[PDB]
Amino acid sequence: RQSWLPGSQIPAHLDTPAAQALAGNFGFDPLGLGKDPVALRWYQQAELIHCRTAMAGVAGILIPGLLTKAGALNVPEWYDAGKVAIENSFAPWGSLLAVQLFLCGFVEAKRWQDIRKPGSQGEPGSFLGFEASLKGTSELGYPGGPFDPLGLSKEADKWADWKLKEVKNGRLAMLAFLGFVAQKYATGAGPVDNLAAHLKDPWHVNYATNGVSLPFL
Amino acid sequence: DIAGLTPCSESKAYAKLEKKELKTLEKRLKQYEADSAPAVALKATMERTKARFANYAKAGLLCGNDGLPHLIADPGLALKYGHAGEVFIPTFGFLYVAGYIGYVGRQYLIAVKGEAKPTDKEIIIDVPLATKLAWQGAGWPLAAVQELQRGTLLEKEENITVSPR
Amino acid sequence: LPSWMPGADLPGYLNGTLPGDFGFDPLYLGQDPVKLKWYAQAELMNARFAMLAVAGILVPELLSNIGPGAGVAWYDAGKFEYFAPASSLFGVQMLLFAWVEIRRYQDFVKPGSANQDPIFTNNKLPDGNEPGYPGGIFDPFGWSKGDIKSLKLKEIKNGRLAMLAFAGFIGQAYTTGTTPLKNLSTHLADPWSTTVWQNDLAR
Amino acid sequence: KAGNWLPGSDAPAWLPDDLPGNYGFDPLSLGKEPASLKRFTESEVIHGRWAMLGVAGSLAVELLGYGNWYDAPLWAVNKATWFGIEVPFDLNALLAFEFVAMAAAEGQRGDAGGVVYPGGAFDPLGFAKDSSKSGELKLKEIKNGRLAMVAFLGFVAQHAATGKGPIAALGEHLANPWGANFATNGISVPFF
Ligand code: CLA
Ligand code: CLA
Ligand code: CLA
Ligand code: CLA
Ligand SMILES: CC1=C[C@H](O)CC(C)(C)[C@H]1/C=C/C(C)=C/C=C/C(C)=C/C=C/C=C(C)/C=C/C=C(C)/C=C/C1=C(C)C[C@H](O)CC1(C)C
Ligand SMILES: CC1=C[C@H](O)CC(C)(C)[C@H]1/C=C/C(C)=C/C=C/C(C)=C/C=C/C=C(C)/C=C/C=C(C)/C=C/C1=C(C)C[C@H](O)CC1(C)C
Repeated sequence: RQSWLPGSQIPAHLDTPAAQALAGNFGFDPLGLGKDPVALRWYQQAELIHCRTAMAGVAGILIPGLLTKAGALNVPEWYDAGKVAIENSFAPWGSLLAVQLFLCGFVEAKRWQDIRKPGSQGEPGSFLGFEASLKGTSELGYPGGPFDPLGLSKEADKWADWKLKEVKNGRLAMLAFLGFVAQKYATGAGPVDNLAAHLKDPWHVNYATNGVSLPFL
Repeated sequence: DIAGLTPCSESKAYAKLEKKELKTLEKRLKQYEADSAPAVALKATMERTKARFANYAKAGLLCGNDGLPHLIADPGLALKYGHAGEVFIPTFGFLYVAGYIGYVGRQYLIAVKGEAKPTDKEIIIDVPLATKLAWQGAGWPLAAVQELQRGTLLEKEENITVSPR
Repeated sequence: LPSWMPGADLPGYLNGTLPGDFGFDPLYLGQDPVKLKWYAQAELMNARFAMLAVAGILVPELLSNIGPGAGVAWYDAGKFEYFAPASSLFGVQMLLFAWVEIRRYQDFVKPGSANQDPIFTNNKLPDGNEPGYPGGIFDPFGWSKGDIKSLKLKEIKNGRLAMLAFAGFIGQAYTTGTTPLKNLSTHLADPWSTTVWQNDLAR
Repeated sequence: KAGNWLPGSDAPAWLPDDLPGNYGFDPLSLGKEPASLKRFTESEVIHGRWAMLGVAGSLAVELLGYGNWYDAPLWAVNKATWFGIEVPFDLNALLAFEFVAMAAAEGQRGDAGGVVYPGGAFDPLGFAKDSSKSGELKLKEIKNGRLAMVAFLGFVAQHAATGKGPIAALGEHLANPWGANFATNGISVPFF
């Protein structure tokens, strides 16, 4: 099957019927972190959450960052947006961080207890009316009900394709955000400015010339 | 600042010690030729001395009443006053590399106990298995907490004890 | 069967059932039949909006060069008055196209389920549903005598040609900075000194 | 069945036809389980009735010429009034009387098990003493309540955009329809 290295041997824990059918399996565990199946279940969940919040974050970087080079949406840089936003806001940042810690803690603890038991949040009485729509959809990490409003998860023949598009765009958005961080430290300009500088002179403006990434040259 | 310590860029005994070391090096320098190898060696020594004092004054170190850098070992006080790079980041760097070494040794022991000659692998090292475990040991904290949570990190009370236990 | 490149090996999932099936899929984008359904309908939609777009770019500029409220180029159509701001027109456009688009999508999901007028419950499209090819009031002038096939193939050929033409107008206008019929007039005035290679190397 | 929210779609199997407002609208499958659906029928009827009263109140406040629903609690941040006649209270006493009265009425309503339609002293004129036009009146009631809920959320979003009351913005839409809507606003569509 498909692998991250054609020719390397696939590890025995990623070549099982419980692992081959997950999403985006390419036999990539050179550190052997997923040998414990409970650990692989937990790491599947951590990967899905990092994928989804990395896509949402990198979209919040790029689409305001692309449209600010167009006409509308005078938006500051992402390493400057929190300061301008807290100058425009109504609350200090500590109060807003406390509110988001309570609001995220409730939701994350719901997801926590649904990881610990799959049939957990469907207790009758536990919720006013959201208790019957807070179960899973037989595959943990992929909930239904109020999550997924448009009903696209219902169709079974598209479903592995939807999963694999999600995991590829998510891993790619994780690389995008780590590149946003490193590009921010090495250059000091925005990522669209880095893309414009690589398009203006590709053979002279890259990470071999920034003087930071490999300083032995 | 912390504990009545002045910053080293503000301390006067720090500059006095810098000037005293440059004075000793130039008193050793002034008895040679201009472009000779002892002169080049002492000028490189003076260059490293000036660079070291500039780097210590740059990093925000705290000097005392004698002009020497003092370190702060309290997580919250150093994270508050910007001294986290002297104990806190070094202690987590050390715990990473020390647990690396310990986890690679533990995996080598458990790998060689399952053979017909565990002692013979302890005297004569299985180099490919040692290099495989050495490369795989970069995810040692994750594997350590996973072996902790499964109960396979510990041996039970099948251990060796004395007659009064 | 006509191929895009005679002698080449054609993909097995392309079988002449679609209008304009010439076997052209080198990137193998439509091996899934469900994706092929979505791509056939999207080809029809992009092609028909491209045909209306190329007509709406040609015909006002073709009439402005000869002997009417505005003779303005297509990319400067936003900076004109139109009795109202463009935002209100955007809102009206999005409401009415939300209606029409969601009704067409519900036809595509379940064929035979979006046919009759909901207000006037006797007006109705006939049972020859064919998602992408409605009929009825959408064919008022009594066409489809020549059966359906040749006109479908003419429709997809004019549509692919207009999609290429609109990709044209965007590219030519972004590079040369001018209007397309003036670009055609410069190519007809001296084609041997006005090529893409000439205008590229003129930079 | 009251109709179909989307023609061509299928009716959900958990919604019965002897129930008012059953257009088959449940995409999220929220009321699939019967106890949840019973609680949601209760909540839908109560939200609809409170929204009818609230929309009629905001319309009467602005049509009778005493500010709008947004200008009404402004005296307490700064003297109450009603029909242009002063009311001699403050927000602490008003909050006390309102909390006692709503606690008593709500508690008497919540003592009953699943009573959506009480009748009795709540129905003095005896309209639902026939059980044939009563279901039609329930359907009229749930449609008017849904329309009033949509109207009140429209009031809130409309004032958060424009800063004006509903009747004044209705007059602005009747005056300049192509220059006063949610798009000359500059908020509902963030471009242009
Ligand atoms: C997510 C993908 C991604 C993309 C498209 C870019 C693009 C760019 N980077 Mg960034 N960067 C990235 C991730 C990315 N980077 C990561 C993960 C790091 C940390 C290692 C950095 C750290 C970094 C520094 C320090 C600098 C750049 C610079 C640049 C620009 C010049 C090209 C270059 O030398 O790149 C460097 C390339 C890498 C570091 C390796 C890329 C990692 C990916 C995962 C490899 C796989 C790519 C894939 C096969 C094909 C590309 C995908 C694309 C089509 C979407 C270019 C706009 C330079 C700049 O700012 O120019 C003005 C520069 O100085 N990057
Ligand atoms: C090894 C033992 C040890 C000792 C003796 C100290 C001593 C101190 N800590 Mg430190 N600290 C330690 C380890 C230690 N720390 C560890 C392991 C952590 C990580 C959890 C911290 C994280 C930390 C933070 C975030 C802060 C301190 C602070 C302090 C100072 C005052 C604390 C106090 O009054 O509460 C009595 C002391 C204890 C109960 C000993 C344990 C300390 C706990 C872990 C934190 C106590 C913080 C305290 C409640 C906040 C006081 C606010 C201050 C403005 C009055 C004091 C010098 C505070 C400071 O910076 O003051 C200038 C402060 O804000 N520490
Ligand atoms: C105010 C709360 C409320 C509640 C509790 C209900 C409850 C119900 N509705 Mg009703 N509905 C409402 C308001 C409400 N509705 C409004 C305002 C409208 C007009 C838009 C409708 C239109 C409607 C139709 C056409 C139908 C129903 C039906 C139902 C029943 C089954 C659906 C279900 O199980 O979901 C449970 C419902 C909820 C859990 C509602 C809670 C609100 C969610 C959690 C958030 C919604 C936010 C909202 C989308 C924000 C809009 C902002 C805007 C800018 C987009 C259930 C009794 C079906 C029925 O059989 O009638 C009895 C049916 O066919 N509803
Ligand atoms: C209950 C039905 C209803 C009616 C009759 C109105 C009427 C009006 N709205 Mg309001 N509004 C409503 C609901 C309604 N709204 C809802 C649900 C929201 C939240 C999404 C808003 C948020 C809103 C904003 C932000 C603004 C208005 C404005 C206006 C005024 C200008 C026209 C316009 O642009 O509409 C707004 C258009 C929509 C909300 C989209 C249409 C979708 C509707 C709700 C579907 C139902 C309509 C139905 C099919 C036909 C009308 C039924 C009615 C006769 C009972 C006009 C008086 C503007 C204004 O103040 O002008 C000066 C303005 O800026 N509305
Ligand atoms: C797999 C494996 C396995 C084997 O065994 C081994 C190894 C190899 C080691 C491994 C690997 C690993 C890796 C690579 C990892 C990575 C990760 C990442 C990168 C993540 C990110 C991740 C990322 C993320 C989350 C992110 C997110 C983001 C966000 C939210 C953002 C936000 C924001 C915005 C909007 C803007 C503003 O202004 C600000 C802020 C606030 C800033
Ligand atoms: C159905 C369903 C189902 C599926 O499954 C899913 C989904 C879709 C999600 C869902 C939907 C939902 C929705 C839409 C909702 C909405 C709601 C609302 C709107 C409410 C309101 C509601 C509203 C309401 C009650 C309101 C009320 C009001 C009131 C009382 C008012 C009052 C007042 C007045 C007089 C005036 C003064 O001066 C002040 C005040 C005080 C202000």
